[PDB]
Amino acid sequence: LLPILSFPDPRLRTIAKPVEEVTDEIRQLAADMFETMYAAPGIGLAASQVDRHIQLIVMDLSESKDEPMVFINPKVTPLTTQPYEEGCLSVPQIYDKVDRPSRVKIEAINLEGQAFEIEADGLLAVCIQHEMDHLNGKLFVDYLSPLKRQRAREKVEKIVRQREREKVA
Ligand SMILES: [Zn+2]
Repeated sequence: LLPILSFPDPRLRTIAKPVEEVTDEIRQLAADMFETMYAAPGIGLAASQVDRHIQLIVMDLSESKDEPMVFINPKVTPLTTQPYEEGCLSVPQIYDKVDRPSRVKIEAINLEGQAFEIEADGLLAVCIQHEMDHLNGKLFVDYLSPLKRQRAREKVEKIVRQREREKVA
C-alpha cells in the first residue's frame, strides 16, 4: 500500500504536472491509489498525496467500494455554495466544514486516454473540488481558521507518531 503524505509535509504543496500519456505505469499507479484509498478507508485520493506529482485523481463515492472513477488532467469549472463536512487522508482523522461551489462541470481523461465531460452536484462536486485542490498544492485546512489549522497539525503529528509506534508493537 502506497504511503500517504501527511500535513504539514511540504511535498503536499507541489503543483502537479499533466499526464503526458496514459501509459501502463499510470494505470498501475491508479490501481495502487485505489488500493491505498480503499484501505484507509477514504473516498478520494490525488496522486500528490502519494508523492507522485501528476494530474491523477482516484475516487469511489460508493458505500460498496465498487463505483471507481478516474480523472486525468482534470478541469473543473463552477456552474454558479453548499456546506459539507470534509476530511482528507493527508489530514488523518480531522473533519470540518468547507463551503464550495455546489454545481461544477468536470472535463478530464480516463484510463483509456479518452476525454469526458460531466456536470456534478452533491458529494461529487465537493470531492472533485477537494482533489483538484491537491493538484494545485492545497489542502482543505487552508480554508479553516488558523487555530483550527495548528490544532489539526498537532493532532496529525500525534496520529502519525502512533501509527509509527503501532508498526513497532
Ligand atoms: Zn484530500
